[PDB]
Amino acid sequence: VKNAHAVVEQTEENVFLIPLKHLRDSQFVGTLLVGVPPQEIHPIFDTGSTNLWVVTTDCEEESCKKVKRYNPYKSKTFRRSFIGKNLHIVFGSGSISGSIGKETFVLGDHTVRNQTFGLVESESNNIFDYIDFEGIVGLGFPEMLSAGKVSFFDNLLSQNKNLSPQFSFYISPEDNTSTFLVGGVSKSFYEGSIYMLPVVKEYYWEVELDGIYVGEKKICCEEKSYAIFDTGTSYNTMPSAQMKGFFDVVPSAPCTEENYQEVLKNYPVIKYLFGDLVIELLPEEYMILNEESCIPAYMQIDVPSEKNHAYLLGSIAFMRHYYTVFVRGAGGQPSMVGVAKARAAAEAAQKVAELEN
Ligand SMILES: *[C@@H]1O[C@H](CO)[C@@H](O[C@@H]2O[C@H](CO)[C@@H](O[C@@H]3O[C@H](CO)[C@@H](O)[C@H](O)[C@@H]3O)[C@H](O)[C@H]2NC(C)=O)[C@H](O)[C@H]1NC(C)=O
Ligand SMILES: CC(C)[C@]1(C)CC(=O)N([C@H](c2ccccc2)c2cccc(C(=O)N[C@@H](C)c3ccccc3)c2)C(=N)N1
Repeated sequence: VKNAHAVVEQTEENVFLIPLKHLRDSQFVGTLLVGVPPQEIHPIFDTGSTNLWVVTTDCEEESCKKVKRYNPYKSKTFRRSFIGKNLHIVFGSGSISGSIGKETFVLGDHTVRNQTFGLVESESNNIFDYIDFEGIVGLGFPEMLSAGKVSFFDNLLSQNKNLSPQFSFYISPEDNTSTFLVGGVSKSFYEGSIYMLPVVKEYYWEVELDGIYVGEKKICCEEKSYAIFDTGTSYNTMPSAQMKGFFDVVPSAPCTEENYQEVLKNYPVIKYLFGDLVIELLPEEYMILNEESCIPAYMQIDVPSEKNHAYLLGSIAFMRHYYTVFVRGAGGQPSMVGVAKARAAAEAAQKVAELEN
């Protein structure tokens, strides 16, 4: 059995759109209001972590002073607890450290109170030197939380009952019209039908991956593998092993204005097999031109718990071509990721809907 969802429509204030600016350092940043009086920070919206990070004035490092740091001692709603806790996060190309606090946030005219978040205090490992980093809005599942009782998204849903437990991304950096939608989807960002993929593990937005084909060559999968939908990354990824076998069929090379145009016509078509669904990426989709060079828009990432069996899907090499919806399950019914073709057009996204049933 498989009961379907449906695109039932909601009123305008039940799906709100957060514009995302594609910064010249590959950051997809939006606007977020912290404290009272409001202090504006521009965080990344991430479906690969649930923690709410805010760069504060308690970080006096060189990469911290260049951005709009948040000053908790100027906020009237900030209230640290008597027995303050500390926070530690280690990722691939750096690290983030700080303390925990509770604050009241406003995300696109919606207010959220008693929101536990981490105040960034240190950033030393070297990657934050290339980025004007100001915070992270966590959109992953609550099991991925390092501290706090309720996840920001869960906490926002609890205090604004008009919002349905779902959000969606439309990536289009060229036109600068990419938008983050909370509480549903907008029919003007995609065309065709929307296909759902059940979430296997409520840690990342993770679904079973049945295979990967670059043209006709099978890169994966000989052992059960999975795909993770991460809006915090620009590149698609593969584990350490399969990454080598990939760069042998699509390698980088010098390219000119008339050399890259031909690369897009002859380069293979990558196919991602999600059970019955087959999602293809064309050469003009995953190939990028940098300093007169043709780079496969892929990088190596070994997911910790999934060894060499986890493949990530990023913003520039996937979501830019496919409108993605996130539907939070509950109890028996699972959470699911919806993929459709991106309409890649302005249209007039005044009418918005949500996935029910
Ligand atoms: C977190 O925010 C909530 C609301 O967003 C704050 O509410 C606290 O919880 C309830 C709701 O007002 C209050 O507790 C009880 O209210 C009942 C009403 O029937 C009363 O009979 C009980 O004797 C008790 O007062 C509580 O007063 C309220 N505020 C405080 C300061 O306790 C909550 O305060 C926020 N954070 C924390 C840490 O409490
Ligand atoms: C960015 C951090 C908040 C974190 C916690 C770091 C992090 O592990 N991932 C995924 C991820 C998810 C699951 C398993 C492994 C990796 C990922 C993947 C690949 C590369 C990057 C990367 O270097 N991202 C650049 C763009 C960037 C952005 C903003 C700040 C720093 C760095 C990130 C996040 N989504 N977020």
